[PDB]
Amino acid sequence: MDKINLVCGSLLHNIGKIIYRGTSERAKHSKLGGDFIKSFEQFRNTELTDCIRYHHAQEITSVKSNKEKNSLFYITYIADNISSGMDRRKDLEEGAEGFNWDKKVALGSVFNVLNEKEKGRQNYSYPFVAEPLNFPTATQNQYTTSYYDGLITDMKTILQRLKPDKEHINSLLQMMESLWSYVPSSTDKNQLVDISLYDHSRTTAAIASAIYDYFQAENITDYQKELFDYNATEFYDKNAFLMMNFDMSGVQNFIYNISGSKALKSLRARSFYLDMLLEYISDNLLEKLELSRANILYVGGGHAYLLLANTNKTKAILSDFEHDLKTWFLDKFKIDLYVAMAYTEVSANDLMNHNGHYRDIYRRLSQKTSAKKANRYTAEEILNLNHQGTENARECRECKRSDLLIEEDDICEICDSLQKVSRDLTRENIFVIANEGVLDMPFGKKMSALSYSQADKLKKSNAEVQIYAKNISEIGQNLMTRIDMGDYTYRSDFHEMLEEVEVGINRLGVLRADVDNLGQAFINGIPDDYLSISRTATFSRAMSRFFKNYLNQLLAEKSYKINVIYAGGDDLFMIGAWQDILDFSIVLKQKFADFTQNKLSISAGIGMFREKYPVARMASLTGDLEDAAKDYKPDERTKNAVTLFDATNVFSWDTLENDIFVKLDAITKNFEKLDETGKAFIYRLIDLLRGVNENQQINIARLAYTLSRMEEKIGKTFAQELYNWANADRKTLIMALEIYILKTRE
Amino acid sequence: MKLVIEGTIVLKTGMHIGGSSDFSAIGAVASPVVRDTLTRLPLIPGSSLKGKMRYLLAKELNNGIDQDEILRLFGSSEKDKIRRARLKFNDIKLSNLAELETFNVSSTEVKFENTINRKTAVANPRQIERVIAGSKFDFEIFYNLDDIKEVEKDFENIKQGFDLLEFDYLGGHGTRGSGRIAFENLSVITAVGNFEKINTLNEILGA
Amino acid sequence: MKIIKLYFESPVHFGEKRLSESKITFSADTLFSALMIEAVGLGKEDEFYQLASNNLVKFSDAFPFIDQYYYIPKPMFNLKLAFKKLLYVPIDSLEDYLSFNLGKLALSEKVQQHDFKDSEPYNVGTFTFKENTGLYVLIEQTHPLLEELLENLQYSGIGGKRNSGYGKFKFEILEDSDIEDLFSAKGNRKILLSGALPKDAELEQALKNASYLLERRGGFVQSDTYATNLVKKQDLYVFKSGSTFENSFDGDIYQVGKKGNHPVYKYAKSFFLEVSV
Repeated sequence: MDKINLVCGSLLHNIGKIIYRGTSERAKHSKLGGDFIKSFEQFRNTELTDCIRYHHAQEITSVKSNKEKNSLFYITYIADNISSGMDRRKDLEEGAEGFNWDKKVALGSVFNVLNEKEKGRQNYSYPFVAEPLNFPTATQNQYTTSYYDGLITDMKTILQRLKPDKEHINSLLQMMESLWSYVPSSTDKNQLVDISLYDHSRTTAAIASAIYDYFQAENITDYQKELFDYNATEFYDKNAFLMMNFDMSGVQNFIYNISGSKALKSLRARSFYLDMLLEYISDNLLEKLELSRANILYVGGGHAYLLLANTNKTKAILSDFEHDLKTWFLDKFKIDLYVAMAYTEVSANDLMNHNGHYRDIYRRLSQKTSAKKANRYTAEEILNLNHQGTENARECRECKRSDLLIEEDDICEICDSLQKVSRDLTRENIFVIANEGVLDMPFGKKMSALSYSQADKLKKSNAEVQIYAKNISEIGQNLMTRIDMGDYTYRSDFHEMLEEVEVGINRLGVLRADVDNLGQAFINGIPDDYLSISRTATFSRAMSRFFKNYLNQLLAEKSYKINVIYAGGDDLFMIGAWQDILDFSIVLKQKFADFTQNKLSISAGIGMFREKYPVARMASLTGDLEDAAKDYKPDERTKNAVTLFDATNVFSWDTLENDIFVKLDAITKNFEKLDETGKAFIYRLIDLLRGVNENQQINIARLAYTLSRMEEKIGKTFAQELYNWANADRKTLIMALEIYILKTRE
Repeated sequence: MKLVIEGTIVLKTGMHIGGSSDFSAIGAVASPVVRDTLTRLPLIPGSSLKGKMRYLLAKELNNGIDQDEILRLFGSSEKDKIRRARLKFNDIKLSNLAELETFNVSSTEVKFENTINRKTAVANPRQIERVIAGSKFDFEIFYNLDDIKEVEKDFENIKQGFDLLEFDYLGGHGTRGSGRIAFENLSVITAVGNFEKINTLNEILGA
Repeated sequence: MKIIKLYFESPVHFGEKRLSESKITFSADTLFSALMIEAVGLGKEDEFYQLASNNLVKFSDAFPFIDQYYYIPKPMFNLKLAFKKLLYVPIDSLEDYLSFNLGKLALSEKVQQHDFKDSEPYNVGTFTFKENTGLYVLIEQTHPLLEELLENLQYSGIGGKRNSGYGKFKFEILEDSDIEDLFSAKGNRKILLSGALPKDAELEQALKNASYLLERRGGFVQSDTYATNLVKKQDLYVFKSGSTFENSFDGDIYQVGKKGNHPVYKYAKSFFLEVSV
């Protein structure tokens, strides 16, 4: 009756759905999952088989008395009921020999329900591709039974090395992540098809483990009767869950403490350090609290929503965890970096949005987290901060901390550890967190960030040294935790990279691309009739999946000369050849509006910089171009726009991708066949087009005279359209001509 | 006692000054001149005037030695000879914009330059934005009198720095024909306190 | 309650931790240390120190003001609760709270040039007020020593990249009628308007329903007589001047510094604006 077999059963719950949708037998899919798993390499114990085979209340109210009290599957049944947010008291299970119901239906999307009352409710689907770029297309896709049979063979070949152990839970989870991400949990129903099988299984595993921890701290054993002989509407009122979050504070002021030489590599080092440090502390609280990584709902940029059990054991563990974490931050990053741990008490009605109160979980959590950010120290921290003293302790040159320095270079040690790991992450493959190493992390666990050869030996079944890596070849042999990051280094240097840009001006291009109001879409972008923990999980899953995998795919598939550093809707930071930055911004917009299916938008700012410009000033100036794009509007009273190289050239994505780019391609088409006219004629054209602002009428007349005078060589059609564009939209053709001359320099 | 050294810099040439991170278009001024961030008048920073005066004074007064007659004027923060700076330079803005609109000219011009490669004889045109010549610049340099014994030598040294700056440029592309300034209407007036021997200071300058 | 209104003729640099950046207000640490640097030239350092230490002269930090309006930083109330981004709020309308920009920031790029090695560029972050705009410092019970210490400070400048050349102002000690009875009147939650640090005997009751934000105050001492070396003074973590409280305290003039030739002081007294919430 331990919860490890419970979380394994709750994860392997609804494995019968895929093999019902694939195979030949048409029975109750719960039986199919049960004998599928019992006919594996081991006949797994009854603890798994009652969770897998015996759920779905109609199936277990028939055979009940032979089944035990304290039987560990009733909590799986109620976790499956709560994760859908559905009302499964009367509704049947697919494959109950009822009638003709569908077999091959495609997964929906959480982006079509998103922003329903303004941006409409579309109805798209995810076609199957045999981590492929799968954007939703409105054509009605169907998964053929060979896809499910291939899924069966893949999970058979993966699960053979996987048996119920404490270290196999994350490997089984990432197996579910790789396989069932495009398997719909619902079939032939309402719009419950839009949640994946993996996301619903992760949510029901987290809720099942939390319910068991609540039961084993609040002394409930006869829970079969208070589910079934008396209905559990009284349990739904019980505040049985916590939902905790982290917020890192001061992330931007930390990652932008950069310098002269080795500026950009230090920014990668600090951004990666803070993100993976947040991932490690969010995993380590689950390790101290004896939970799986399914209880994590999201670990994004600077924040980490969890889900726990409302027990005094959990509250005590949270308090003496956050004291140690606060002491470790105030040991090194004195008031600069701080993480805030606040948690609300949440019942079972409001995870279903039953009587309302779903969004108030997030509201109470953010109010408590803002209250923690205000009242962030007790008197002991403040008193020790005031009384704190040291040795000589000069200041870092790249960082600025009054810490003890090191020899021959006279710098901070956080600065130096970030430098050495930044040398290690020039090969971005695998990171190790052991009790000794080069980069300090709490609690007394230092990274080395080694390579895969010395990390194969290092796992001696130590059961404490966690290995984080981005690449997974074989699931069972590795047994490590997967971490997302956007890391496409085209060259890792810019001298040779900007030397092999042939026909343009050798300038760096920097891009920023904030997402327009992802916070508001996170809070109330999804309507109340379709609101549950599954959709709130899978929507953040979808956006993190895009920004940490899909743009890596996009940079790889057409070899754009772009180095990427950040990843997320919070911020992005790409630097590379300016022609590739400008030619990639539009396709990033088009593929973001195809992934989010015209629901979420972006706001980029592009800047042209010289190759040896300070990277801190490059980032600050393109942040100015970013917020110039986010402040874009017409005269009354549209926030998606791109800022090109200067704060006054603010065009929307429609204007850049259509008007500027069609004009530029027409100018490039009509000025490559002529061997004389540009660029002297084009410079004399710009010299009066930019003079229309100060002297309007005479420059328009001189434009007319020049175009009719020298239409003898460029053609009467091109001169007429140059005059008509220069009379209608002058602001656009000036930008098109400027980019054309910058692209044809030398 | 705080004395105010008041005067006026008149430009006998262009005097391009200062640097900006501002973006330049293709046919447009690269390296524009520094301006005030609100009024957009052309501006001489106090740091540029201070550094050029220190450069000329330390070039002349030192003969292969810095001794203290420059550190007492401009300050130092070295390891042992720390001195509080007596002179307090200020950011100088354009004074006679009313004069330039009488002559129907703006406050600044665009100078067109290029370079010729000696191997391929190709030009390389640049546009540098200078202040126009004949624009006055009214400044105020606050002097902090605390050693009444050496105010005579310090104001002699300030006048020597002014008349050494009368023969060199004030900033920017100085060797290639810009930057030439001239000082006029130099006068000293006690701000707080009442200094007795202000006539000898105003006769060191006002001559 | 007199008003030390400051109109600025120059861009100013009030550094926080780096030269490249600048904030728009100077703290009361800077104002007290500036006034006492002006006092040591007059030979009246101890009179000013005992004038502040006996709570006779007590001033806030700088707050922005525009034409006819006086602003203060956003009181971080411990509420149970666009208008989301308003970093400064007026002092007249705070009770009913329960559009704005002054000048712009800039970064004036500079060099240290040399003849026979290449130059060393650096940046100084400025802030230029508008022509109808500046900062004001609240003061209770003005003093002729205070009235003349501002008269020397306007000819030596306030801020960072003084002396070359950024701090230049012209004060007017002014007296107001609708914001002395904002301090005579009282409510139940006491917001802070100075860079205060409660003493160790009252900190644990100062922070009971407090909603603060600690700001570190450090840096190098600015004197040519303190041990003949530009040496950092020990960092003092004070509350921000936009924090609120439930139990009022009184700060102190902390002497931040080890061995040296004179006591390096730091104004960490408080100045509360009691309001009802």
